[PDB]
Amino acid sequence: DVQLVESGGGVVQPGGSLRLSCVASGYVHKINFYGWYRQAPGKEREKVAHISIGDQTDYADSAKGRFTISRDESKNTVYLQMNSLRPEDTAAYYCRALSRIWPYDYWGQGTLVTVSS
Amino acid sequence: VQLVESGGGLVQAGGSLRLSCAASGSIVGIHSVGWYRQVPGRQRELVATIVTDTGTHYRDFVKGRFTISRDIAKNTLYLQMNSLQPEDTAVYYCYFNLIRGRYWAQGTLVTVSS
Amino acid sequence: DGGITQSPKYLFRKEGQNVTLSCEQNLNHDAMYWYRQDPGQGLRLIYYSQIVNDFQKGDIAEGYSVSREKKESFPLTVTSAQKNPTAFYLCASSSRSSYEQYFGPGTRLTVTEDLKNVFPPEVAVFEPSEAEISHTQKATLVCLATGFYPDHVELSWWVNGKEVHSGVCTDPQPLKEQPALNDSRYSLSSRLRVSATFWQNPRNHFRCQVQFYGLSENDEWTQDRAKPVTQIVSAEAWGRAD
Amino acid sequence: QLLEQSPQFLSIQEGENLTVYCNSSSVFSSLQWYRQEPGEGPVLLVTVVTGGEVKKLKRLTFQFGDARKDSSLHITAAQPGDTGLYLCAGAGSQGNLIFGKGTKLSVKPNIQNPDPAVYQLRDSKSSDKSVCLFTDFDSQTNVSQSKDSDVYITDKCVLDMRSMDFKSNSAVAWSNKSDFACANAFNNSIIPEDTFFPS
Ligand SMILES: *[C@@H]1O[C@H](CO)[C@@H](O[C@@H]2O[C@H](CO)[C@@H](O[C@@H]3O[C@H](CO)[C@@H](O)[C@H](O)[C@@H]3O)[C@H](O)[C@H]2NC(C)=O)[C@H](O)[C@H]1NC(C)=O
Ligand SMILES: *[C@@H]1O[C@H](CO[C@@H]2O[C@@H](C)[C@@H](O)[C@@H](O)[C@@H]2O)[C@@H](O[C@@H]2O[C@H](CO)[C@@H](O)[C@H](O)[C@H]2NC(C)=O)[C@H](O)[C@H]1NC(C)=O
Ligand SMILES: *[C@@H]1O[C@H](CO)[C@@H](O[C@@H]2O[C@H](CO)[C@@H](O)[C@H](O)[C@H]2NC(C)=O)[C@H](O)[C@H]1NC(C)=O
Repeated sequence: DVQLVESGGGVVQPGGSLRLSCVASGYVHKINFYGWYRQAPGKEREKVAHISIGDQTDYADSAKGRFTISRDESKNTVYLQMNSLRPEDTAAYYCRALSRIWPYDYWGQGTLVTVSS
Repeated sequence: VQLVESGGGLVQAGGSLRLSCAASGSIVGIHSVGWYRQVPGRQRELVATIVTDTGTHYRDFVKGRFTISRDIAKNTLYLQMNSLQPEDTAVYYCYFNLIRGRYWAQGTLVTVSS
Repeated sequence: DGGITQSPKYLFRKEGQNVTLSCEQNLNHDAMYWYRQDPGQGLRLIYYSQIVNDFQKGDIAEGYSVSREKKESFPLTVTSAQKNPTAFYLCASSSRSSYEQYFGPGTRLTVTEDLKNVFPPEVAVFEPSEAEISHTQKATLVCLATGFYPDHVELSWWVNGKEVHSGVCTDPQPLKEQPALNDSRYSLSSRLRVSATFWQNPRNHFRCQVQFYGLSENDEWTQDRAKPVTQIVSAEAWGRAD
Repeated sequence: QLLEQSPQFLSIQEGENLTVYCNSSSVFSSLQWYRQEPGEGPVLLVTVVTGGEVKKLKRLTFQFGDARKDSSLHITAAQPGDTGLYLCAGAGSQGNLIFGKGTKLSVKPNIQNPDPAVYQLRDSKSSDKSVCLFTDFDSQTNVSQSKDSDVYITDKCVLDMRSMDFKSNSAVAWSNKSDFACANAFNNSIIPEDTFFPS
């Protein structure tokens, strides 16, 4: 329906910078707002952040002011520009794409970010 | 009101034609007058159009290339086609969209050969 | 599909209340099977029961129970506060000799966390554009059912008091406003466009009701505005000329 | 033991042909097929048994593998009714049927005479939301969500307003009062450049 293969991801030593692209294909005139979540060994999906189309941007407790999500209408890659790591932060980051028409969510394959010291 | 298209035919690729379209009825309706085209085993899709609120607009790949225009009387509407490619071969239609709905034309067959 | 019945069509409750979903089948078939099919996915089979007192697990199944006694009944029951069951509940029978399964008409269940958040939908009938009337000579009223949760409403439209299905388009599924939330409230719109000639005839009452399926009796209700029992809501307008 | 059904999605236009396919490694006895249109459950379309067999049951023609390995379900001339989620299945691993992920077909309609317009709808009752209709345009227009969060726009449904044999694509968006007018509703979509917005 749409289908968002995420991009980029592995392995990074603390304070390092990674840039999750999510590359959204598909019909993606639907999609409300895109977001990243993450879901770690131990837990349920915590939200990470969001950006909606048209450009704002919440975030979400965790890394609030230090991941900046951004996104590029051109390539419908939505980017998660995670300029700052700590080991707290190794989680499978998945991007999400949430529309109010149905089904309301899609979701995508997922990526690991792994932070090793 | 009723549109009477003219001016179809075959060309060889590289060609020049110009599709043209008489009219009757409201020139004090208008609103936009576009060609669209019917590629067999396709539905229709827009090729040209000239709006009264905006300029002219093109699309398909048949930009850089054909040209819509239309006359001070709005009693005629023509679609140059320059540098035909054989890709183009199709029944072109024209529509003149007014206030009291769109009316359309019968169409005229173009052939654009290899 | 077959002649198999499961009811009721929708069901609702707060979280941490058990409930049983009933299935009975009038054709004799031996394997029974129930389906959650989460939105815009495929089916998972939760439990089947091949024949009677035999029951064995499905692909999913942690967190519910079904007991079998009889070949003509199958109880699915959910045991709450699980992984937040709600999905669309579908039962299936077969006579096991090829496995060709027919299935129920189905049970939507919604479990809400809270219980305040439930409301029934407003709705409104938006009377058509004199522009779309002039330029298409059809005439679309839209009925805007907004507001309501859960997503279980059935919107039909009844003009001069007999229900139509002709050029009515109901969004199939409802728009979840505020998706990022759960327990968001939904709206659904549906279109009914009749001819122009017909919305101009001041005789007709279209109107557009939407079942709303909702709070039972013996939930509690302490808040301060109506308590949202199943109820119907409509909106309605006349045609008007021009 | 899993069947994979591929496509994951297919669109195609009214009257064209298409095909889906369903495949696995390991033969199955039987393969069956079901169309499941949302909140009715999966209605059996036919059940094929023998190798290379073909049934045709109306538009659908369905054909089982020669070593009964995959099966294909071609429909000739789709119609709106052909819309919906086509799942395959087959015999289980003790008897419990195994579904493919199932191909959502979407057939869209052949609107001929497209006339895209949005128009504003509005009431003389109470509700304070004013919703503008974008209609009749062609089935390749994709009507994007807004980047105001107090629009909301709906998704294209088609209507079948029979007896004129007119089918017609729509969506409606509304936004919360805001103080919004029509134009800008569908400022984020790529809309047709002949869309008649009215004064
Ligand atoms: C879509 O796919 C189908 C089937 O996979 C294609 O169908 C087959 O196409 C051929 C060529 O048109 C047909 O042969 C014809 O057969 C008869 C003899 O029975 C003869 O009178 C004709 O002159 C011609 O040779 C074959 O029968 C046909 N089968 C069907 C289902 O009609 C098909 O052409 C594709 N259809 C469209 C409309 O895209
Ligand atoms: C409308 O969109 C479809 C689907 O395309 C994708 O989603 C869109 C909202 C937009 O983001 C596209 O750029 C996306 O790729 C368009 O169909 C595409 O058309 C081209 C050219 O014919 C084709 O090669 C692609 O494979 C198409 N994808 C599919 C799934 O059909 C469609 O033509 C668009 N229409 C317009 C006019 O915008
Ligand atoms: C519904 O069923 C569930 C599960 O059987 C109930 O939870 C159990 O209650 C029994 C009897 O009191 C306990 O011995 C179990 O330990 C509980 N099991 C679990 C998994 O929690 C629940 O009490 C029932 N709820 C209602 C509202 O009737």
